[PDB]
Parts: sequence; C-alpha cells; structure tokens
Amino acid sequence: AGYDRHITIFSPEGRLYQVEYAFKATNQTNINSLAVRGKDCTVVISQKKVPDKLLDPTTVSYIFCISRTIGMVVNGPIPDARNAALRAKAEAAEFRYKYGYDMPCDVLAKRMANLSQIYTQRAYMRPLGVILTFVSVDEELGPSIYKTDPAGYYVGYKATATGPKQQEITTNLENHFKKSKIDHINEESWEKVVEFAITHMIDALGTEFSKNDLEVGVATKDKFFTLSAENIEERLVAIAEQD
Amino acid sequence: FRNNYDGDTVTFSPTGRLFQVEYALEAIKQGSVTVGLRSNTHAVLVALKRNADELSSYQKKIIKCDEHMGLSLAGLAPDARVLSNYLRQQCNYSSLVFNRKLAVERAGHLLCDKAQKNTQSYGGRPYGVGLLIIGYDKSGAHLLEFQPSGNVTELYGTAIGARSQGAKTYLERTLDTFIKIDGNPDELIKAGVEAISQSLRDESLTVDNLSIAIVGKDTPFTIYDGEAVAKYI
Amino acid sequence: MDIILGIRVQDSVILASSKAVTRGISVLKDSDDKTRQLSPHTLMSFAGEAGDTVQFAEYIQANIQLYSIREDYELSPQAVSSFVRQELAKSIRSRRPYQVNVLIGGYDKKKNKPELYQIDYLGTKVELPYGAHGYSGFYTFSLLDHHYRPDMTTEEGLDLLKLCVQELEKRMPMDFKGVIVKIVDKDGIRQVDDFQAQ
Amino acid sequence: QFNPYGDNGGTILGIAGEDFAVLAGDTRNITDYSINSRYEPKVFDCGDNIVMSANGFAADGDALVKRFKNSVKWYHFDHNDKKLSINSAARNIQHLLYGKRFFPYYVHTII
Amino acid sequence: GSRRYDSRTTIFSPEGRLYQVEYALESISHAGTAIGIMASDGIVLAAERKVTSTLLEQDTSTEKLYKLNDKIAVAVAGLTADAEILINTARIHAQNYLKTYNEDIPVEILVRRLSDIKQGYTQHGGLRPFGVSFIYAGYDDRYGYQLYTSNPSGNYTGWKAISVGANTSAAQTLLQMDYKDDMKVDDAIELALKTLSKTTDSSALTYDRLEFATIRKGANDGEVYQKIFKPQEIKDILVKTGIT
Amino acid sequence: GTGYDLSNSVFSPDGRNFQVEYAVKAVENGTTSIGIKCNDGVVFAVEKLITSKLLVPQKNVKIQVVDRHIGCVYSGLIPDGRHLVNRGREEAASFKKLYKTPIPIPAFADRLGQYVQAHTLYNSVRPFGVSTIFGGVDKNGAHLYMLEPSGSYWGYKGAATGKGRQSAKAELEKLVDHHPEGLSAREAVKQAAKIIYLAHEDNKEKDFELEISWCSLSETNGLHKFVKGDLLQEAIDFAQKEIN
Amino acid sequence: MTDRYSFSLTTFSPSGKLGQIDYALTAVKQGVTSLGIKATNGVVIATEKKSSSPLAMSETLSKVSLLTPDIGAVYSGMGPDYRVLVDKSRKVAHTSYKRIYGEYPPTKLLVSEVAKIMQEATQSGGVRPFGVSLLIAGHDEFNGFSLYQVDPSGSYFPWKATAIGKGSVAAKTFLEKRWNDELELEDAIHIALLTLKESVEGEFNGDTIELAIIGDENPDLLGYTGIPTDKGPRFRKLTSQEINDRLEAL
Amino acid sequence: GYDRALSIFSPDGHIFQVEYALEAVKRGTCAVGVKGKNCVVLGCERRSTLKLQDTRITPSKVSKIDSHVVLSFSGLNADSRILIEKARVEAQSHRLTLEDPVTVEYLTRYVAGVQQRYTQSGGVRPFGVSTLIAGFDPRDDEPKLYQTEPSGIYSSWSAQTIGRNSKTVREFLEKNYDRKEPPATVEECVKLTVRSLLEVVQTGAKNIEITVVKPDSDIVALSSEEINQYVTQIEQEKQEQ
Amino acid sequence: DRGVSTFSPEGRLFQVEYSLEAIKLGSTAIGIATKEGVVLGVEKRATSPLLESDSIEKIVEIDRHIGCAMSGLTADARSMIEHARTAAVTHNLYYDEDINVESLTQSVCDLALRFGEGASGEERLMSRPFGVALLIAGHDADDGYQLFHAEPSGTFYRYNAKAIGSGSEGAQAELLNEWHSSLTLKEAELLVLKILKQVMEEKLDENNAQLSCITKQDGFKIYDNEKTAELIKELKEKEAAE
Repeated sequence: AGYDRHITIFSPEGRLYQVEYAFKATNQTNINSLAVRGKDCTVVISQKKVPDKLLDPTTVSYIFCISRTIGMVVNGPIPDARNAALRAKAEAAEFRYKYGYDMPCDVLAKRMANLSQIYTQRAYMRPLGVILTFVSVDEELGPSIYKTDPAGYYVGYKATATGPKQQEITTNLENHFKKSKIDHINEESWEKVVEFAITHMIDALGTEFSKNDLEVGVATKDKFFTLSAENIEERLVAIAEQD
Repeated sequence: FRNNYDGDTVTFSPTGRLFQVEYALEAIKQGSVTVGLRSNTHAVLVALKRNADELSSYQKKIIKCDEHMGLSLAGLAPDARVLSNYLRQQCNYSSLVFNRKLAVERAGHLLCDKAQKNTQSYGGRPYGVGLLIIGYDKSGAHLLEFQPSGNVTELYGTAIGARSQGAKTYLERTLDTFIKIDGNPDELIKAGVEAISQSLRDESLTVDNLSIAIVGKDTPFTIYDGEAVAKYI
Repeated sequence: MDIILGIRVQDSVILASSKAVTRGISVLKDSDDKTRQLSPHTLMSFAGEAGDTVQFAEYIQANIQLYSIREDYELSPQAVSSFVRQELAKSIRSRRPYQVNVLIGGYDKKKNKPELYQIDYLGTKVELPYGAHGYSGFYTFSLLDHHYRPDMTTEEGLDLLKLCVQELEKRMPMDFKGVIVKIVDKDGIRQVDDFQAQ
Repeated sequence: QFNPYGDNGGTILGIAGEDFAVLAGDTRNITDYSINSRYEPKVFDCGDNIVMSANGFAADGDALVKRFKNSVKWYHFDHNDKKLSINSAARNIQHLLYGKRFFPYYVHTII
Repeated sequence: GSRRYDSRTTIFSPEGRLYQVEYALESISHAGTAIGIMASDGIVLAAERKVTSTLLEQDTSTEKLYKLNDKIAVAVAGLTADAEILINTARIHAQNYLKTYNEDIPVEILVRRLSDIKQGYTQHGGLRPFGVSFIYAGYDDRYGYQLYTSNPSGNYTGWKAISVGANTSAAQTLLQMDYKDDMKVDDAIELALKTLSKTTDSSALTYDRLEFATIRKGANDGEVYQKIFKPQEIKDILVKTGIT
Repeated sequence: GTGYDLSNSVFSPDGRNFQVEYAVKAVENGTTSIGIKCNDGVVFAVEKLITSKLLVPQKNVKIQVVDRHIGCVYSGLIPDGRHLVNRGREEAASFKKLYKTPIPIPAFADRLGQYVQAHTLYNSVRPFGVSTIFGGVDKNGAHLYMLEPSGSYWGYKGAATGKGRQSAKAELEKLVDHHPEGLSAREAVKQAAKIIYLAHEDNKEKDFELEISWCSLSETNGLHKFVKGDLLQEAIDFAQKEIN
Repeated sequence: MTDRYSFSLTTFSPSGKLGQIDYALTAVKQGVTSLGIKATNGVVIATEKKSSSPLAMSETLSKVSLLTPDIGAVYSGMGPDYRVLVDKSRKVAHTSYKRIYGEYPPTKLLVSEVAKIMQEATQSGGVRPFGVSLLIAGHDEFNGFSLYQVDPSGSYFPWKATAIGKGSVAAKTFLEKRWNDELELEDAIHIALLTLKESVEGEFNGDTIELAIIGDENPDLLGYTGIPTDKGPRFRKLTSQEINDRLEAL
Repeated sequence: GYDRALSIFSPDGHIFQVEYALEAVKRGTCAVGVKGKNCVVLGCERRSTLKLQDTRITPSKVSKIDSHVVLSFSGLNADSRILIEKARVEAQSHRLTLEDPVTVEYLTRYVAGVQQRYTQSGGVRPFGVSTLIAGFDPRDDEPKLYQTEPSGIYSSWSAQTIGRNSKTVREFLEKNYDRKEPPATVEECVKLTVRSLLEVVQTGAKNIEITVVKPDSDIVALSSEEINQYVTQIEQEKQEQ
Repeated sequence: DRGVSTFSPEGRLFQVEYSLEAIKLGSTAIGIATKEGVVLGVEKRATSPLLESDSIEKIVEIDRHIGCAMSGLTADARSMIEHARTAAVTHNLYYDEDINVESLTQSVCDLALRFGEGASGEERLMSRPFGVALLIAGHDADDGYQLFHAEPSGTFYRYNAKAIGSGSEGAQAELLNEWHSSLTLKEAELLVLKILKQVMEEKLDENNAQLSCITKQDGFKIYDNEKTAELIKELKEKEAAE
C-alpha cells in the first residue's frame, strides 16, 4: 500500500515503479542523441549544452571511449553515466584478457543489460538512471548500434535516437528508411555520414547548430574516436554549401 | 515532520540537518561543566564533578592519554572511555613505531575521522560526548575542543557542559591576561577555577567536587583531585 | 606392542586385552583396561598410539550413548561398526590421523547372533570368526585356524583363548602382563576376573 | 635458507641484597668475530623500580623490553596507576615469553 | 536502511502465535486434499490434483506424491516448489544415514530432521516458512508401518489415518467414522477414495484428477514394495469401488 | 502516499534523489570557498568564520593536500570533507604505487566522483554533505574541478560553493570576460582575496579569517603550497583597498 | 554499502496469498502470447516478436532460446528476467549434469533445476520473484518428447499443448478443439501458426513470428563428422523464409 | 547475515517478545511435577481435539535427557525438540570431560542459559517453551525438580505446574502438598499427580500420562491400564464423603 | 519501528532508559560499606509457597574478595557474572595477584553498551542492553572496602550505601539518614534487615531474605538461614526496646 514504490518489488499491477522512475531520470539533462550506420562506419551525435560560463567545455562530455573499437553515448545524469562508463571500460579489458579477443559491441551491451537487470531484482541496489548506446564496427557483424535501459532491456538497431525529443528524430529516420529501402546510409566515407546525421538532427529538432552545440563520435574498422570542435566546424561548412 | 528524519544517522532532514547528531550534542549540554585554557608554556583542564547522592562518589571527568596529552569529558562517560582508549593507542603507536610523541593537532584529526564514520553508517549511533584535549608537543601548548559531529577546533580557551556559556564569556573577556601566564602553573589554575565558578548556580565547588589537570614544558600530564585541589578553593 | 584379541563362538564374543602400559624403559601400569562399553550389548577394544587410543574410544562411546538416548533404542553391532569405520576413514586424510586399531564385539539382539568386527586405523573393516591387531596376529591366526570350531561353547572359547595367551607368553619378546577378558552375549557384558590364575 | 636468529654475545648479572638489588651487563655488542658497538646499553629501567635485561639475540631482547615497558604503561592505565610489584612483573613476563613458545625469543632474561 | 521493509517473519503475536506459520497454514487449507491411511498389511496415500485441464499431461506427471526412499514416501499439500526443496534434503539425509550405518533410515528420524529444518525458518534467519504440509508413509523393522504428518510450524505427529490440505475437518470426521484397527489395505484404498469423493469441490471425482500409491509387503516376496499407481490403474480401482 | 525523501537510493516519481538534494542544502549552509584557474596553475581560497576571539589564528586549516601536487577545499560538513580527502589520499598513493607517476588531475577527479556516486546507490549510507573544489598541475596543463554531493563534477575556469556562491560566481564571470587569454598566478591569488571578502557580506555579522593556497608551474614548481606572510598580507590589503 | 536485505521480500498475507508471486503472475498476463504443442514425433514452440520500434532489428532479439542441443525455451512476461534465466539454465546444465555424467540432462531434470532457481527468488533475502513464465520443449533418449511450463513460484506442469501470456485463455480453448494424440509434427506447426494468428493484430509473417522445434536430429547442424553416436541437435529454429512457406498455404 | 533485534525493551520496561513467548506456553497442554520422599513424578495432558493418533510413534511429552534425568515441557512442540537435543549433547559432553553424569541443577542451568541467550541475540525469537526438569544426581537419593521459562529464569519446586489451566492445578497443589510430610511412597505421589490433572483434563483415561523417576537411573513410563486404576479409585473417594 | 541505539531528543538512549524501568520492577537489594566489611542483602520474593526459596540465587561470589548482588531480569546476570569471574581469575593468572574491585567493575561495565545492530569501531553481538543492575562489593589492598553500583548504561558509581530494585528510593532516603563512617559490621547487618523489612510486601524471615558479607579475613561468605534468623530475632528485640 506504499513501499512497493520505494524498492524494486512488484506492485499489485505487476509493475516495478523504481525502474519506471529511473527512466524519468534519463531525461533530466535535456539532451538528445542519435546514431546511424554507414557502409563501413557508425556515427553518434549528442547535443552539447554548456549554460554556465565558468565551465570548461572540453570536460563536458556524454560520449565515452570504452575500448579501442567501442564507444558509448549516455542519456542521463553524469554521476550514473560515469559509473556505467568505468564498469564498461573494466568489463571490456577483462574480456580481452580472459578470452583473447576484443569484446563485441553486442556482447558488452548484453553484459551491461544483465547488470542493469540485477538492480531490477535485488533490493539494495538502485537502478542507474541512464540509457546507454554502444557503437562499433564489429569484425563479424559490421557497423553496430546497441542500446540498454534501466529495465535491463537491450536490442540492435538500424538507427536510433534517445532523449526528451526522441520521437521527432525517430519518425524522421523511419521516413528515410521507408524511402531508401536499405537499412543503412549508402556512403563510403564517414565524413559524409556525420553530415547526414547532423542534417537529420536539424531537420527533426528544427534548430541550427554551431561547433560548440554538438558532440560527435565515430567508429571505423579498428578505431573509435571523437571529433574536436574544429572537425565539427569543418563538417558544418559542408552542409551549408549544399542546402 | 521532524519525527520522520531523526530515526537514524543515515538520514538527512529537508533543510540539511542531521538530527541524531544534534541529539547527541544535547547529551553534552546536559553534562556537567568543564573548562580548558592555556598560555605559551602550560595548558590546564578544570572540571566540575557530579554525583548521584551524598552517599555516592563523584564521577571522574579527566582522563590521561599519555605523558604529554590528556582530556576532560562532558556527556556519556562510557563513550569517552571508548574515545580516550583509542587516543591512548594512537599515542602509543606513534612512540613505538616512530619514537615520536603524537602531535595534538593530528590527535584531533584522528578523533574527528573516527566520529565522522559513525555519522554516515547505518546501525551505528554518533558518540554522545564532548571532549577538551590539552597537550604539549614540539610546537608548545595546545587546547582542542571535540564535538560528536566530528568538528574539532584549536582554541586558547573554552568550556563545555551545562551553563558553560558563563565561563566562555569570562575567557573571551580575560584572554589577554591568561595567555601571558608563562612559567607560572598556579596562576593558570587560578584563571581556570575562576572561569568554572562563572558557570556555577546551584552548588559550591568543594574538595571532592573539583578536578584539575595540567601539562606543559617541564610538567607531565598529572591529575589533581581531593585535598590536592584544596588550595585553589 | 599391545595385545588385542577377539573370538566369536556359538552365542557370545570374547575379547582379550593386554594389561601393560609401557613408556620407554618402564612398565607404568599392569592393570590397564583397554576397552569401552559402547552400549549394553556392544564392546570395543583398542590399541595404537599413546594419546589417540583412549581419546578415540571415548569419542565413539559418547556418540553411541547420545544416539541411544535420542532414539530410546540400541544400534546393531553392524551399525556401530559402520559408524566407527567411517570415523577412521575420515581420519586418514585429515591433518593428524587417529592411529588406533579396534575390535568391535557385539550381540545382535534382533538376529540373536554374536558378531565380531576387526577395523584397523585406515578404516579397513572386516567381519571375522576370530581377530587380532598388531604382531599378536602373527601367532594367533594360525593357531586359531587349527583349533577353532564355529559351534564352540563360551567355555570352549575361553580354553581356546588361554591357548593363544600361553603361546604369546612363550614367543612374544615383551611382557604384556597378561590379559583382561570380557564376554559379550545376550545378557550383556561381563568380566572374567579369574583368567590370570585359572 | 634464511636463519631468523643471530647471536649478539654479551653477559648479564643480577644480585639481590637485603634492601637493594643490582643488575649489570657488559656494553659490548657482537656479530660473529666483529664488534658492532663498544657501548650499547643492555640493561634498562622499566618504571616502578624494575630493571630488566634480555641477553642473547638483541633484536629479540629489544622487542621484549619494549613490549614489557608498554605492558607497565598499560597496567597504570588499566588499574588506577597501581605500582606493578616485582612478582607481578615476573608472571607477566612469563606470558610474554610463552606467548611465542613456537617461535621463541632467543634471550636469557633477568629482572 | 532496510529496517523499514522487514516483515519480521519470526516473531510472536500478542496471543503467542507465529503470524507466518498461521498464514502459511491458511495457504495449505486451499491446496488439494491428500489422505494417508495405515492398515495392518500396508499404507495408502491418495491425493487430489487441483482444477486440472484437458491438455494437462497425466502420464509423465507426479506432483503430489514423491518417493523419498525405497521404503518411505510423501504426499504433499501446498507449494510444490517449496516441497521439492525439502524433498531433496530428505533424500540426501536418507543416503547419508545409509552411508554411515549400512542400514535404511528409520522413518521417525527422517521426519524429525525435515521437521527441524522447518522449525528453523520459524525461529531465525528472517525468511518465510515453507508453505508445505507433508504426509509421510514408511516402513522399518522397529515400528513397522508408520504414518506421520508435518506442517510449517515444524511440529510432527503420528497417525492411523490423516488428511492435509483442503477440507481436512470434514475428511477427519469421515475417517473417524469408518476406520477400524484390523483393517486391510484393500479396505483402506476404498476408504481413501470415498472420503475424497465426499469432500471434493469438483463435480465428479475422475482418474485424471487423482494420484494413488501403496506401501505394501510383497504378497510372496517378504520385502517391502512401493507402488505409485499409473493413470490406467486408478481408472480401474475407481470402477471397483463404484464411482465409474 | 509519498515519503520518497526518507531513504537514500530511492527514486522519486519525477526521477530525483531527494536525499542528495537535502545534502546540497547542508553545503549551501556551509562557508564559502572558491577556485581560480590561471595560465600555468590554480589558486584556492576559503572563508573562516571567527566565532570567538578564543580561536587561535592560522591554526584551524581547512585546505588540504592530496599527494604533493593536488589541493582540496570544500564547503558544508567539514568531517565529510576530511573523510573524502583521506579517500583521495589513499586513492592517489595506490595510483603512484602501481604506475610510478603522480596521479593526473582528471584521473583524481573521477576517483572522488566514483566514490561520492557510490554513496548515493544504497540506503545503508548517507550522501556526502560537501561540494569540493580541487585541482593542481600534471604532465599537460593545469586543471580545476568541482565535485557535487551527487557525484557530478566538471572542469572549471572558476568555481564557487557555499554561503556566498552567488556573489563569487558573478565576480568570477567578470574575470573570464576581462582576461580571455589568461590570468597570472600572482594576479589570481590577489583576486581570490577580493572574491572571498566580497562573498563575506552573506555572513557579515561575524568576523572572518582568510586562507589561501596555490599550485603553479613557475611559482611553486607544480607543488601545492600555502600562501603565508608577505604574499598573504599583500592579498589582504588588495581586498581591503578594493572595498570602497 | 553492504546488503542489509537478508530477510524475505515475499511473505504470506493473512489470506494465505504470497503477494509477490501473485503480482509476478499478473506481469506474465500482460506479456505477449507464447505457446507450445507436442506431437508424436516432435514439439513446437512459438511466440510473437513484439517490436518496440520499427528502427529496431528484431533479428538481434531471440525470444526462443537453445538450452541444450535437445532442449529449447520460450517465455511470456519480462524479457530481461528471461535472458538471465536462460544463462543460468545453460550453466546449470553443465555444472549439475554434463560435467558429472558426460551427457545432457533430460528435459524434466533441467526443468527441475530452472524451477529451483525460480523458487529461491521466492524465499531468499532481498530479492523479488522472476516476472516470467517459461515453456520448455525437449527430447531425451528415455522419455521421448516433452513440454513443461514453469511459473514464478517455481511450480511446473507437463503439457500436451498450452499457451501463456495475453490471449492464453482464448488460445487454450483453440488448442483444446484441435489437439489429438495422433498429430504429426508438420500438423502441430500448422496449428501453432493458426493459434498465434488470433493473438496478432498487426503484420503476420516470418519476420514478426518466432518459431522453433524439437524434432529429428540435424546432422548438417552438428558442425563436424566422425563420431557415429553423435547425429546433431534436435533443437532447430525456423528461418524467416521457412515460416513464410507454411503461411502461403494456411 | 540477519541480525535484526527482535527482543527489545518497551517504554515501561518489558521485553514484549519474551512476554508473548509465555502466552504460547499458556496455550500448551498442561504439565505437572511432584516430588515424593524417594521419587519424582511428571504428569502431562494430551489433547482431545484430534484423536485418531498413533500413540506408539507420536512424540511423548516426557523426554529422557540422560539415564537419570527427564524433561517435560509446555508450549511449542517444535521448539522443545531443539532444547531437548542441546541438553542431550551437553549431558554426553559433561560425562566425557568431567567423568560423571550431570546434576539436575547443572542440566537445568544449561537449558535456562540457552533460553536466555535467545532473548538477547540478533535475528532470533525466544523459545515458546517452559520446561520441568526432574531426576536424581549421581549416587544421590534426594529428589530434584526444576522449572525453566522463556526468559531463562530457573528455580526448584516441591511441586509445580505449567501450561493451560496451570492456575487451577497450582491452586490445588498449594493446599494439598505438605512439605512437612511429602508423599512417602511412589504409590502416594502418583495418586496426587493424577488428582491435580483431574481438575483440568476432565475424564482423561488416555489423556493423562505419568512417568516416574527413581534414584539411580530407574525411569519407567506408566501404561493406560495402570493410570486408569488411579483414576478409578480417586473418583470413588468423592462419593463416600 | 526505530533503531536500537537511537538517541532521544532529550539526549538519551531509548533502550538504556527503558532497561532502567525493568530494574525498578526487580527485587530490592541493599549494600552497606563499613571499615569492618561490606554487607549485601536481597529480597528473595518467591512467586508461590511451593517454590523452594534456597534456590533463589541473587547473591553470587565472583572471587574470594569480590561478591555480587543483583536486581532486575536476573537471567541476564549469568553472562555478566561469568565474565566477571573469568576476568578475576585471568588477572590472577597474568599477574599473580588479586584484581582491584574497581578494575573488575570497569570490566563488567565494558560489556554493557556492547549492544546494537552494527556500531562502528568494534563488532558487538548483543541485541539489547542488560535488564539487570548489579551491586559489586569487595576489598583490595589499595582502596579497601568498596561498594559499586553497575548500571546497564555503562556507568558505575561508588557508594557508601546503595539500594536497587522496586523499593529503591524509599530505601535510599532511609540509608541517607542512617549511614555514618563509624558503623560496625553487626550494625550494618541489622540495618540491611531493617530497611528490607520496611519495603517488602511480605513479612521478613530467614527464608524470604538473604544476607552476605565480605571481610578481609574470611573473604566473601553467604550467611546460612540459621545465622540470619538469629539476626532477625535480635533486630525485633531492639526496635521494641525503643
């Protein structure tokens, strides 16, 4: 009649309210993210909002380099985001040591979704209020996007978007894949795939962007990296010349 | 309202207070008064002892920690036995391992850190005692005040317990006089006894009632009780 | 070493145990009772390492006595011997193994038959018509091979024992100071006081 | 293989009179055939009018003295500053010594 | 901390009753009825499965009757999941006893142990009790045929005829009415079925809704035999007594 | 029914941890402290409320050192801050033991960050009642950080927390605008005195004692060092002069 | 830090209800319909792939899982709870059986182990029950083909045919009219598709329906040749294309 | 890992859990103990609610701890088994180390100590059991009778009763037992025990069970026929006067 | 609910304060210290006349020079006594001397606050405080004849005379007026008997009340009933005289 909403136990309806309230926590930062796949790359975009002028912009980041091949973007508060990041980094190093090959995007995703499930079942652990998006170019599956939530759920995507304005980005992308018929972005270079992602962020959100408003992560064969403000700045000139 | 946030030390109040800690602070205010003060050469503890009956003994307020350090208590006496015992070991460790008399400044840090761990852990209560630590180390005379919150302050002089506000005003008004009492132990005890009687209201300080301790340059920490304090009456 | 003998006849089991306790160059005692009654109809004799010997026997005795009170019932000689074996079998692979060899002599009130069990320190159990531990066996086993019949009376069992003891007193290098003899049958356990001067 | 013991030489001597006692000891400290120090005090005042020396392996000797001195200190803390009588000190030392019955202090000790 | 969410499973009521034991006993009163009857030449265990379904396989199924030993068996009322946990430890206990003594475990000794495990969840550990009541049926060379019952409290008792689960009050009155001491097994089989038929909450008592077992001494063997009745055999014995 | 604020790890219906928010309240009640990042180092300052004349000057030090190159200052519950530094000190010694090199500031920041976040995951622990401003010099540049009771931290050009945080921030923002290419170490120390004196209007009823520290490549050799005597008095006079 | 939930979170109410178990079953009722049918020479298990987004790749989410080469599982209820149970079930098949006997556990025995793991979540300190009901289809040399259902309480029942989840009430009635003990495996697959058509409002094809069988041994799925006593797995998951073939004539 | 304090003080100074454990004892079947000059007699009642029992195998209320000491109880049956078991181990342990059986006082003090320990340990409830412990010390011919209760308090009694309607039977014993001249015979003592239970049980032909303990490990339980003969005689006494 | 070691708004431990209410329900115990010895007396308080009074053990020996009287939940006293005896005997083993009464009492009081569900500093297994108060009487070469009142709070006071239990305040008011520093042992014995007689519900005799003394010469003795009976007879003769 009350405490079924404070710890992770079933309610009369069959619901776990603490898990549901953790999903609410992911939007606290008011930041939107999207992810798309190219021919031989994967790109993540995330909004960069630095309201306080006392902050160092270079330290404000929700994209993490988990391993040499895997990158992760977070929607949620930074303390929980960094908790998740460190665990993922630790779990990735351990996998490589134990099993003799680099941990696949989907495998790490499963592992983190399993840990998230545990907090959903055991009482003393709270769920983390974060949604984790893992990206890579797997040596078997190719370009990959895998996303995990506080429910411990995970799935592969053709493309995906996360945040308060998730639905705008989502339907926008769906319409493109109905039009194209193929389930990826037909482009050889990653530079033009990053441009596509930014273009479809603008066309969905309805807002322009400068070099300091964005945060870009790129995954190629055997390398995941993050673009500097200047690399984005170069990428923003390219879109302006076409439209 | 308040009854919801004072169940344990693990809980914060809406305004950011820790009520269990604040209630422990009340045990000190209900405790008997005790005073500390120092010059550049010596440091002095003075305490008013409390009894249950005229058939009971007066409970001791002063505890020796080492040859160069000691303290007086106000509040839960068993808790002071716990904390004085810990400080005895820490003083003991410093001598055996480093051949070094423990500095009164880190003496306070160790007390702070030990009290802190009780204010954040479930199942544990805060300590219910205030402590006045005096010492003489490589940097002269020192006096410390200890609160169960963990807060420890270095002072020239202070008092804790019931009606202790009277003594603290006296010391604040007579600061320039007693700070210069160098090379005269007796005139520092005088300034300590006059301070503690500023907090009396009910009884008169007597032979088995008064408790005094001293430490300094050429004076190991020694307790004075009974007829040894009769000359300061 | 210590003499530990057992013989099962028609309706009883006879146990004979040497009385000497020797340490170094001195015989410290000539009246030692190397036996414990485990239950009204079950008796165990023991020989081995100095301390382990009595400590083990009393431990077994406590457990069986605890069982009897709990169940208001007496375990069969077979069940007691299985228990002892498992305790020794646990023992050999422990930090310091019990170095004790035992003989269990019981009368099974359910089967109405005497039973004798030889268990060595390793936990090697075997049911026998007659048994011995240590060097004693090297003399008695062949003598009993010759003179034993399975239908002998308790008195015939005692004469046969005397023949084993006379042989051990003639050929064994050490003075074991005679034996204490006990009879286990349907009426319980009794001691033969006049054996040393029969 | 590592030998945890050594021999530091020296000799100690104790004699009791009617209203006094003495404890003496040479100040020489040695290792094999070399001299380590010509003056290394080996007999110590321990408080409560008890003097003590533990001769043999010096590291074990200094450990014991140190450990006993600390015992005297805690005795005062635990029993209202009571003076430790010499018979009490003796019994307390037995428990210190036997406390390492299976890795002993290589010392002959006199109080 | 956690103190706010502790039900305190192991505390007395002001009346002196144990809440969780009482509430677990209320749970069992809703479970399918099981019946044990001890006779001069063997023991009967019968149980009524619950609700049923057309598609529910009866061939491979055995949910209420379990074999603990070559001589001991149990009828279950309550949570099957809880029962299987206790059933396995009882199976291990009987094997430990056999390893130690080279003799089959006496029936009471096995019962006492399980009844002691149940007692524990009553007194310490802060966990919920097992929502299970057992009827034990067994044989040994000391007391012969034996029938025991045990419930979540850890209390056990001996019986000539007993019922657990639903409608036990009505079932006990009927057994108290028709049971006699010089009864035969085949007579006890009849009593068990008649009693279940009279206390059923269902329409007709059918074969697909029953589990049946006997512990009889081989009519020529001399050794003790356990028999869990197979679906077809219960169908036969249901026509024998006259329920079709 | 509510009561979402009574236990630590609990989420509110709107996704909040009310206990962390209540810890923030204890920080705002605390004394004001600041950090100013300069062209090759960092400067820390703190307010020290003189409650009584009985407090010995220059003796109740609030700024702490981790290792030899990091400085830490905090507002709120002091014992909590001391606890956090003991952890910072252990965490740094561990890093040096394995990797030989002294711990980089971003590395050190995350260590405290993961530790504070941990204290918001369980109901058996209380969140930290401090915001911590800290930093120093490593192998590449100078760094300044602020760590919240939630575990949240970022790099700063200037940081403020405590009683006079509003006054400080407004002042810090004017420094970031007027000095785009950077401020010198000498200049930052002086300006840190100014900020503390201006922020003291929030506690203007009581007297206060200034305490400054700095860590600068060219001024301290990249080591943490307290400002004392002549340089401190120069900073105090600068604040006294620019107040009218 | 440390866990102070050493007490049960599922307890008996005055009425005898085990609240948390009752609620867990409510969660299973909300979940997507899954089913299982047993024929004379095989067993079929099927469910609907309810996609959370058309941007998601439903191929990366298997609701039907292999536990052993001869045993498979499907569920209704909470997906993540199922996933972790599958992991534990695969491990327990090795630790408690294969590393002891050199062969895979029979269907009933693995079910029993899975039920034990679920029962523990009902009694142990500081945990909630699993919010899933499983269907486990399998074969073993001595028992033939079998189908079991495993509930949040840890209870299990053998089925000729059953359904769980949303439209399980209507599906069980649909299966009652169509099941007999003379069914071939191909027939059972046909019924499975028809039964599942009453549940699915949306698109109905090989891309939105997940189906797997416990049938004949598949030597072409073994991965190696040589040992004659090994003939391949009996668990086979049907491809998107293989499903569409049986829907063209339906 | 579960150490929750279950036995705690209430504002007025009571341990509610111990107080509620006594209420469980009040619910248990009646138990009585009387000592004669050269014996101790233990009486117990048996419930009449369900009577299709197998009396051969049903746990008896009187349990032997050792060959010379017996323990009867009132309260939770399942709880008693734990106390009895622990007492039986201590008896064998005592014999092993002291080379002498337990005195009745010793065994009582042990059981009492176990009971007490469960009133101030974390994560345990008190025993809902009061016991009557009776017997003869080794080589001693003086009768011993002790009582324990959930709190761990113990004391010796000339005569005592515990359990349901113990108020009524204590009332009876208080005016019918004379310490000056106790029951001189075994026959006398048994009769007085049955008389007391006949106030509570109401026609207990099989519902009353008596066990007699004599000096030097002589313990015997009375059959139904033997007990019934006392019952028959006692009821004839009333109608004469 | 609410934690075991929780402070009240007034600054008190709930469990300790409630434990003090349990002691007020206990039987009366009286200690009187003189220069000829310390006298300890208790009220037996049997619930029924069938209860064999001489089995009520509320006066116990700790060592030859230390005795103890108890009041409250007396079952709680066993482990306290057991600790005390072990401390006394252990001290004699390490130091070949008698434990000081003050040190023995301090040792007993070190257990008192070892309750709670997880206090930081030391692992202490005990769910609640002791519900019993002790009077510890003894003699040592340093401080002579001593009397201590050991509370469940952890504090212990030294007393010249002290009464604990259900009649404690009425007895303490009486002891205040009667005690002087020149009291003989025989006067102290009669004085315990006098106050017990006043506060008891029942009429005092050798069976429902027990005496004990501790002297340097004979150590700690519990008086047999015949000895106490003669002192009760002697006391009634004195009250009647004046």
